[PDB]
Amino acid sequence: TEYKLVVVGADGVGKSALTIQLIQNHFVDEYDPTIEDSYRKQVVIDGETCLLDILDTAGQQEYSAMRDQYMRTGEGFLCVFAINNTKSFEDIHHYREQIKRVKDSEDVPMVLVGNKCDLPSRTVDTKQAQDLARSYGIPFIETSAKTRQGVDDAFYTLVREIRKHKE
Ligand SMILES: Nc1nc2c(ncn2[C@@H]2O[C@H](COP(=O)(O)OP(=O)(O)O)[C@@H](O)[C@H]2O)c(=O)[nH]1
Ligand SMILES: [Mg+2]
Repeated sequence: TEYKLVVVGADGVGKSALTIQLIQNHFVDEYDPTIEDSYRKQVVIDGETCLLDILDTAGQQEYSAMRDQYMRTGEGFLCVFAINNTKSFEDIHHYREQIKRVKDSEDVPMVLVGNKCDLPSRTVDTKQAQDLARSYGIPFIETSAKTRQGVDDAFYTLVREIRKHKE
C-alpha cells in the first residue's frame, strides 16, 4: 500500500527540510531551493506498513514528466507556510487553488502546515491559520523541521486524510 504525497508552498518555508527530516531524520541547513525530487520511505502508520512517495516541489519552469505525474496522481498535499513569514501564509490560497484545479475537486486530502514553530519571531498567529484551515475544512499542524516537532504528525495526518477519502 502506497501513498503519493506532494509538498507545496512558497520558497524558503521548509519544504525540503521537512521532507528530509521525515525521510532521513536529520535537519538540513542548506538545500538548493531550485531542486525538486521525490523520496520514498517505508513507514508504519497506526500499525499499517506503507510506502510514502513524496515529491518535494521547487516550483521551477522546466518541464518535468515526474512533476506532472505526481500532480495528476497525487493523493494528498502538504501546504506549507512559515509562522515567521507573513507573505508565505498569504500565498497559501494560490497553492490551494492550483491543487483544486489539478484534481478538479473541492475534496482533495490536504494538510495546512505552519513550519518554523521553533522561532520566536512569529507573525502568523495560531488562530489565523486555524481559521484558514477551518475555512478549507482541512487539518492544521504546527511543525519544526529543526526540532522534528510535529513532522510525523503532519505527514501521518495527511495519510489519514487520504484513507478517509478512500471511502
Ligand atoms: N528555524 C528553522 N529554520 C528552518 C526550519 N525549516 C527550515 N528551516 C530553514 O529555512 C531555510 C529554507 O528551507 P528549505 O527546506 O530550503 O525550504 P524550501 O524552499 O521550502 O524547500 C533553510 O535555511 C532551513 O535551514 C524550521 O523548522 N526552523
Ligand atoms: Mg527546497
